[PDB]
Amino acid sequence: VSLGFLGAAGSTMGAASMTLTVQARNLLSHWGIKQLQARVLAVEHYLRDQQLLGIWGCSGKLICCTNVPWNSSWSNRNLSEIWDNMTWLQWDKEISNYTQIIYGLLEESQNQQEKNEQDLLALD
Amino acid sequence: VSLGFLGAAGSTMGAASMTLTVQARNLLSHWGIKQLQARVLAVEHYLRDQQLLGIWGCSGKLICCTNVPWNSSWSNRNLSEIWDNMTWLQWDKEISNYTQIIYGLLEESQNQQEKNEQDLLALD
Amino acid sequence: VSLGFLGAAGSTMGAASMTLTVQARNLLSHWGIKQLQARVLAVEHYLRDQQLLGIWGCSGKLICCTNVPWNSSWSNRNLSEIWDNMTWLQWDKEISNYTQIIYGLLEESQNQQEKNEQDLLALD
Amino acid sequence: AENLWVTVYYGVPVWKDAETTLFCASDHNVWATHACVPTPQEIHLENVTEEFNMWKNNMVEQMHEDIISLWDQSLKPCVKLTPLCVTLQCTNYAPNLLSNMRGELKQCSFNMTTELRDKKQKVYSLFYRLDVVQINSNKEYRLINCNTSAITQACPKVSFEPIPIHYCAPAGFAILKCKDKKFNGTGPCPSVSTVQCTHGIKPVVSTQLLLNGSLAEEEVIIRSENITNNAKNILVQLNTPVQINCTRPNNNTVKSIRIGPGQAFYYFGDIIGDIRMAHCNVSKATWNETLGKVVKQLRKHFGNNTIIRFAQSSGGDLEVTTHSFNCGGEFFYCNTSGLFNSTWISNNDSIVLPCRIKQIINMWQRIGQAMYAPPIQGVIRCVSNITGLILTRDGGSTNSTTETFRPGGGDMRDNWRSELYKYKVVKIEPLGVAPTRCKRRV
Amino acid sequence: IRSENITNNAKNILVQLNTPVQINCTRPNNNTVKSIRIGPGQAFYYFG
Amino acid sequence: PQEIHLENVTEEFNMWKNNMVEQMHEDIISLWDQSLKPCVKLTPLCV
Ligand SMILES: *[C@@H]1O[C@H](CO)[C@@H](O[C@@H]2O[C@H](CO)[C@@H](O[C@@H]3O[C@H](CO)[C@@H](O)[C@H](O[C@H]4O[C@H](CO)[C@@H](O)[C@H](O)[C@@H]4O)[C@@H]3O)[C@H](O)[C@H]2NC(C)=O)[C@H](O)[C@H]1NC(C)=O
Ligand SMILES: *[C@@H]1O[C@H](CO)[C@@H](O[C@@H]2O[C@H](CO)[C@@H](O[C@@H]3O[C@H](CO)[C@@H](O)[C@H](O)[C@@H]3O)[C@H](O)[C@H]2NC(C)=O)[C@H](O)[C@H]1NC(C)=O
Ligand SMILES: *[C@@H]1O[C@H](CO)[C@@H](O[C@@H]2O[C@H](CO)[C@@H](O[C@@H]3O[C@H](CO)[C@@H](O)[C@H](O)[C@@H]3O)[C@H](O)[C@H]2NC(C)=O)[C@H](O)[C@H]1NC(C)=O
Ligand SMILES: *[C@@H]1O[C@H](CO)[C@@H](O[C@@H]2O[C@H](CO)[C@@H](O[C@@H]3O[C@H](CO)[C@@H](O)[C@H](O)[C@@H]3O)[C@H](O)[C@H]2NC(C)=O)[C@H](O)[C@H]1NC(C)=O
Ligand SMILES: *[C@@H]1O[C@H](CO)[C@@H](O[C@@H]2O[C@H](CO)[C@@H](O)[C@H](O)[C@H]2NC(C)=O)[C@H](O)[C@H]1NC(C)=O
Ligand SMILES: *[C@@H]1O[C@H](CO)[C@@H](O[C@@H]2O[C@H](CO)[C@@H](O)[C@H](O)[C@H]2NC(C)=O)[C@H](O)[C@H]1NC(C)=O
Ligand SMILES: *[C@@H]1O[C@H](CO)[C@@H](O[C@@H]2O[C@H](CO)[C@@H](O)[C@H](O)[C@H]2NC(C)=O)[C@H](O)[C@H]1NC(C)=O
Ligand SMILES: *[C@@H]1O[C@H](CO)[C@@H](O[C@@H]2O[C@H](CO)[C@@H](O)[C@H](O)[C@H]2NC(C)=O)[C@H](O)[C@H]1NC(C)=O
Ligand SMILES: *[C@@H]1O[C@H](CO)[C@@H](O[C@@H]2O[C@H](CO)[C@@H](O)[C@H](O)[C@H]2NC(C)=O)[C@H](O)[C@H]1NC(C)=O
Ligand SMILES: *[C@@H]1O[C@H](CO)[C@@H](O[C@@H]2O[C@H](CO)[C@@H](O)[C@H](O)[C@H]2NC(C)=O)[C@H](O)[C@H]1NC(C)=O
Ligand SMILES: *[C@@H]1O[C@H](CO)[C@@H](O[C@@H]2O[C@H](CO)[C@@H](O)[C@H](O)[C@H]2NC(C)=O)[C@H](O)[C@H]1NC(C)=O
Ligand SMILES: *[C@@H]1O[C@H](CO)[C@@H](O[C@@H]2O[C@H](CO)[C@@H](O)[C@H](O)[C@H]2NC(C)=O)[C@H](O)[C@H]1NC(C)=O
Ligand SMILES: *[C@@H]1O[C@H](CO)[C@@H](O)[C@H](O)[C@H]1NC(C)=O
Ligand SMILES: *[C@@H]1O[C@H](CO)[C@@H](O)[C@H](O)[C@H]1NC(C)=O
Ligand SMILES: *[C@@H]1O[C@H](CO)[C@@H](O)[C@H](O)[C@H]1NC(C)=O
Ligand SMILES: *[C@@H]1O[C@H](CO)[C@@H](O)[C@H](O)[C@H]1NC(C)=O
Ligand SMILES: *[C@@H]1O[C@H](CO)[C@@H](O)[C@H](O)[C@H]1NC(C)=O
Ligand SMILES: *[C@@H]1O[C@H](CO)[C@@H](O)[C@H](O)[C@H]1NC(C)=O
Ligand SMILES: *[C@@H]1O[C@H](CO)[C@@H](O)[C@H](O)[C@H]1NC(C)=O
Ligand SMILES: *[C@@H]1O[C@H](CO)[C@@H](O)[C@H](O)[C@H]1NC(C)=O
Ligand SMILES: *[C@@H]1O[C@H](CO)[C@@H](O)[C@H](O)[C@H]1NC(C)=O
Ligand SMILES: *[C@@H]1O[C@H](CO)[C@@H](O)[C@H](O)[C@H]1NC(C)=O
Ligand SMILES: *[C@@H]1O[C@H](CO)[C@@H](O)[C@H](O)[C@H]1NC(C)=O
Ligand SMILES: *[C@@H]1O[C@H](CO)[C@@H](O)[C@H](O)[C@H]1NC(C)=O
Ligand SMILES: *[C@@H]1O[C@H](CO)[C@@H](O)[C@H](O)[C@H]1NC(C)=O
Ligand SMILES: *[C@@H]1O[C@H](CO)[C@@H](O)[C@H](O)[C@H]1NC(C)=O
Ligand SMILES: *[C@@H]1O[C@H](CO)[C@@H](O)[C@H](O)[C@H]1NC(C)=O
Ligand SMILES: *[C@@H]1O[C@H](CO)[C@@H](O)[C@H](O)[C@H]1NC(C)=O
Repeated sequence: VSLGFLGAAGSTMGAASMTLTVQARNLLSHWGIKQLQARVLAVEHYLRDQQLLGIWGCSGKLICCTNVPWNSSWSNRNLSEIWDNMTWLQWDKEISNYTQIIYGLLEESQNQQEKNEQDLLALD
Repeated sequence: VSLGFLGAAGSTMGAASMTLTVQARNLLSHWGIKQLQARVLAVEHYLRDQQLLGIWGCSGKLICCTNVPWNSSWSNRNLSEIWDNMTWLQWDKEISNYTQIIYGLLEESQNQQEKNEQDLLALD
Repeated sequence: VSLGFLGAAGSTMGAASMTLTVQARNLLSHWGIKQLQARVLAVEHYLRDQQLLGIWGCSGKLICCTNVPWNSSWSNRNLSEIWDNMTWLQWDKEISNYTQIIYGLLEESQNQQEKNEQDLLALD
Repeated sequence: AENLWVTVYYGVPVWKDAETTLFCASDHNVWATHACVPTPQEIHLENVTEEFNMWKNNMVEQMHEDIISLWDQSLKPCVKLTPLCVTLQCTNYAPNLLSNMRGELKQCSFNMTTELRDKKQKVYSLFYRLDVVQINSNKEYRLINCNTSAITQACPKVSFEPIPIHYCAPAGFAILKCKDKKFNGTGPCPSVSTVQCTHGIKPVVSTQLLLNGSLAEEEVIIRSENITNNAKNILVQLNTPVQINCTRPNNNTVKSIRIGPGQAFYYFGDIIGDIRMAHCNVSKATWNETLGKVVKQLRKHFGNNTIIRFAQSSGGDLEVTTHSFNCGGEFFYCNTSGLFNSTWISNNDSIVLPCRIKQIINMWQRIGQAMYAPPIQGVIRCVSNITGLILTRDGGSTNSTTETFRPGGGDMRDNWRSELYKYKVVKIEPLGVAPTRCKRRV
Repeated sequence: IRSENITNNAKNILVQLNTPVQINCTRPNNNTVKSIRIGPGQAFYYFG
Repeated sequence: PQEIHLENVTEEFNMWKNNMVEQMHEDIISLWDQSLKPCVKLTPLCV
């Protein structure tokens, strides 16, 4: 069932992959100063990486899989225990020192090359 | 013609359905405190349901026809006078209660189910 | 190579058309008043025309080419020296007047009409 | 197909000039860096020209006025110091000291309210002869500006040292800077570049010389506005610095008396040691070398054959007539004579300069506010790095009659215009459209 | 006319004209001022 | 309300190193002396 906000955080990834809008809907939901300080803080911390995934070619949806392979030198783990034994709290750790090359070759190699192929093939 | 902001608000729905950008364009267009107070509420009162629109599967457009049927127990009205006699100021009233179950089964039966048919067809 | 922020601004348009994310990524990247004044300033000076590119039918991408012809009375210049000799700093000048009729005619002729045809044809 | 079609672009690198505010950023309590944002990524630009225009820059203004507002933000929550104006019974202190130190340092005497309201108290102090004026035995005295302003003291634990500061623009705006070695006010710079936030500036208050300041490149230059017009002033900048030392030679204890409810005062106590005066040594030969360099430079702007003369200050009040600057929590006023003494034609020792000091200042040219400054226990040393100066000219006659120069100044705004000439901030615009061969797509 | 409550006699009455009428007045006397300092740095004016 | 219970998860707390203790400790200072300021200045009670 729909547990709540950060609900299935301890469980495995596959059950966590089932329901995700519970994180989405709560994400925006003399002493005036820190009220006005906090609201601008929250809205910029939201849409900083809202535009930074808006550049990632699937601004609308929540899950997209685009035209880029995987470096096996990052990890050599077979698909099963990725999705059956390890949970998300572990998963970010081993790609902590690498996340920059993810964000690097993710964006500069894809949304140009496919749109170069737009501008030159589909618009020829 | 383009009458103006809230222009055709008294007219019927079909004429109101013709022109709609005039509501879009005007929507963002010691005493410093309340100018800075006005602007932050203006921008995030806008994009609270802009992001709630974004989760509704058609973040780009203004009208999208998605994969969800209709509980006829909400209203049993023949299609003509839906679009010919009743205007929008009347229309919100009789669905003022189901508005939560509207928003409930809106995309938590669609961007959960078209989610899943991505997930297991298009992601497949 | 990726030179930097406003990098290839002096070069020709074709080289400038190659790399564009370096402008996108750096667009969001008693004396508290002008801190909080600057931040609200910058965020909606960003997404005023983020939303008015959103009404232009290609909210996701950065280059889209839609269903709208070109009037030769704006300029009669052949394709070559458009993309080979003149740079962007010159290019805005000679359409510094017609900019409103660009922004006028652009999607009032499109983002209804294409989806008028969507609402009446492919949802029929 | 041969009809073309328009497309959009996003992020086209063009700018237009505008003006918004900026913000400060840097890296016990001083005026400036109580709470700001801690901190490169310089990006070189090329194949592009731009025409600068200093003296129409705007950032000079808002920085000039928020340091006003910073300065009198700082002093306010310390003690309102009103009842310091009763008559003064007073005399010259310590005669039969027949040196140059004779008119200096009168000793005075007065009444003061006690901690509790009705009682009275008598306490005694020293002052300088520029501090306090008689109104028409002893004479009766009141200090120079009890009228037309109030007075309050700087609460003693805070400091007066100038921290370096960076200025920085918000997003959607851009810092462009000319990287030419030689630059003369305005011009097309064929090598400009962009930064996010400016480099460091130490904003110290100075009159008639620039101190611990930024240097220039190998050739000394001048800057003006009106150059043959003579109304306004003239700035110069050297390439290599010369140095300076001075000091106050006294050990000079302090004492503390409460005034009313919960307040504290400090007055200048009494003098242990001998009596001397403040003087300031400079190197003679290096000074002649650099000034001969700067006049050999500026002969380009007045004809290769003319005679030029250096003269002293004209007059007016003390605030314009001499080089004045703080050091470590006091205020200086020297004579500034023996360095504008020369004339010039076509074909180990040092220099003393006398220097008096004042106790309360009224700067900013804004009558209405006046600070009291507590004297400092202990001896003072003060070294500096000497750079540039300011200059003005007089009227005259036809253009052969031996033009003459004098150090002038006075105005506070030009004191920064010497070190942010190389900056211009601008607003980008990322949206543009263009026709192209996109066969228009549904 | 404009009231809130007209049968209620508690509150006040507003009306509005349709044409303006005009009004002149003045003070007919030539007058002097003098300036006396109070204490530290202040200025006062009284009727001369 | 809307409290949400969690499950299958551990965490190590650290009291005495919290930061909000400070935040509220100093804004209660500033609230207290904000409150008393615009009422009566009471000086001449010392004879
Ligand atoms: C121009 O350039 C000079 C370069 O010297 C520059 O800096 C000065 O540097 C000296 C060297 O540190 C500072 O002098 C002293 O340092 C000793 C270290 O032992 C301290 O004893 C001094 O003050 C301490 O003691 C006080 C007594 O209780 C304390 O209240 C105080 O907080 C200190 O702990 C003192 O720091 C000197 O301070 C600076 N500044 C000056 C003005 O000399 C100088 O700042 C540059 N700018 C100007 C405008 O001169
Ligand atoms: C500070 O205030 C105190 C409190 O009043 C002063 O003490 C008293 O001051 C008055 C006038 O200053 C003195 O009065 C004069 O004394 C001579 C003595 O013969 C007399 O001839 C005068 O006509 C007048 O009375 C008075 O002696 C003195 N002491 C007392 C106990 O009353 C004090 O002088 C003030 N300090 C100053 C003004 O520097
Ligand atoms: C407040 O009091 C101060 C000090 O008593 C006044 O400042 C002084 O004002 C007098 C006005 O007579 C000026 O005196 C002049 O001095 C010059 C010196 O060159 C002399 O040539 C003149 O004959 C005249 O005496 C003087 O400029 C000024 N300063 C000093 C040190 O005397 C001030 O005017 C008073 N009023 C206000 C409103 O501040
Ligand atoms: C005018 O203002 C007040 C309230 O804003 C109302 O005025 C008077 O209200 C009293 C109290 O109800 C009425 O008097 C009596 O009321 C009792 C209620 O039990 C009733 O039994 C009596 O028959 C009598 O009516 C009174 O009518 C009323 N008006 C007066 C004195 O002029 C009133 O509601 C307001 N008027 C409006 C809204 O038109
Ligand atoms: C600055 O301008 C020069 C000349 O305009 C550029 O020169 C390049 O020259 C080579 C030589 O064959 C050409 O292949 C390139 O197409 C030229 N580039 C451009 C943009 O015209 C030089 O590259 C320019 N600098 C930069 C960074 O583009
Ligand atoms: C392309 O250029 C102009 C821009 O509107 C149009 O020329 C107009 O034509 C009408 C028809 O007679 C005239 O009344 C106007 O005076 C003309 N000028 C302007 C500035 O409007 C021309 O029709 C446009 N072509 C298309 C296909 O839109
Ligand atoms: C600032 O220095 C520059 C150095 O290039 C001067 O630029 C040129 O100087 C020559 C000298 O004969 C003039 O003939 C040119 O007209 C100048 N260039 C341009 C584009 O005008 C410039 O004259 C100097 N300016 C000042 C005010 O000293
Ligand atoms: C700089 O000084 C000149 C000196 O007169 C000012 O005045 C005009 O000067 C010219 C010399 O070219 C004369 O021929 C004109 O006749 C003067 N004015 C008139 C009314 O004819 C000039 O105004 C000054 N100001 C600046 C900043 O240049
Ligand atoms: C500045 O110059 C004066 C004058 O030469 C120097 O004063 C000398 O200081 C020493 C040290 O106490 C004495 O022994 C001498 O008698 C002083 N006078 C002379 C004439 O030498 C002073 O040292 C110099 N430097 C500073 C920083 O003041
Ligand atoms: C300046 O005056 C102070 C105050 O007397 C002197 O400091 C004293 O020095 C003696 C010598 O050792 C000590 O016994 C005292 O305890 C010191 N007093 C204090 C309050 O610390 C000082 O020597 C004088 N000279 C200089 C150059 O500072
Ligand atoms: C600073 O020193 C100069 C030089 O002594 C002083 O100027 C002298 O002032 C007196 C009195 O007016 C004149 O008689 C002298 O002719 C002036 N020059 C000489 C050679 O003494 C000046 O007064 C002193 N104070 C300042 C800073 O002006
Ligand atoms: C009010 O009184 C003033 C003060 O006398 C009058 O002003 C004077 O008028 C005479 C007549 O020409 C002048 O010579 C004086 O110089 C004026 N004095 C001042 C201070 O201005 C004034 O005329 C009177 N009447 C009014 C204002 O109606
Ligand atoms: C918690 O872990 C246990 C251990 O097997 C498991 O049976 C249970 O389903 C888990 N609960 C959730 C909500 O994941
Ligand atoms: C994976 O990353 C390493 C890092 O240097 C690189 O050497 C290797 O070639 C990458 N793998 C592939 C298939 O490119
Ligand atoms: C998958 O990983 C487990 C982990 O030990 C391993 O035993 C198994 O052989 C792996 N499967 C394949 C096909 O390599
Ligand atoms: C991984 O990130 C940490 C954070 O301290 C950094 O110190 C470390 O160098 C990076 N580790 C490696 C080995 O890359
Ligand atoms: C207003 O109502 C009349 C009644 O028929 C109709 O003719 C008219 O079109 C309406 N106005 C608008 C703007 O629809
Ligand atoms: C329509 O909604 C009502 C709400 O109470 C529900 O009882 C009914 O079963 C629904 N009808 C269908 C067909 O789901
Ligand atoms: C359509 O609705 C109107 C509204 O009263 C009604 O008169 C008409 O009979 C309805 N048509 C059908 C087919 O039920
Ligand atoms: C519908 O919404 C209104 C809003 O007040 C609420 O009072 C009502 O109970 C809801 N349901 C019904 C029966 O109207
Ligand atoms: C394209 O423009 C250039 C500009 O002068 C011209 O020389 C050339 O003839 C043009 N080409 C055509 C096909 O019109
Ligand atoms: C183009 O814009 C400018 C801005 O002043 C305007 O003055 C001019 O009229 C417009 N140019 C023309 C003549 O269309
Ligand atoms: C100035 O004072 C410093 C103090 O350390 C001394 O070293 C230097 O020799 C003095 N003179 C000059 C000309 O710098
Ligand atoms: C000026 O400097 C020169 C050295 O180039 C020297 O001959 C002359 O004596 C100097 N004059 C003064 C006053 O220092
Ligand atoms: C003026 O003197 C400078 C000094 O080197 C020289 O370079 C220049 O040629 C001279 N110009 C004239 C016009 O005399
Ligand atoms: C210039 O220096 C000489 C040498 O002491 C002196 O006689 C003369 O008075 C000085 N000039 C001035 C204005 O002090
Ligand atoms: C003064 O000039 C010297 C020359 O080395 C330079 O090193 C120093 O940074 C400048 N500043 C200070 C305070 O010495
Ligand atoms: C008021 O006085 C003025 C003086 O200009 C006169 O013209 C006018 O008739 C008077 N009456 C009014 C305005 O009712």
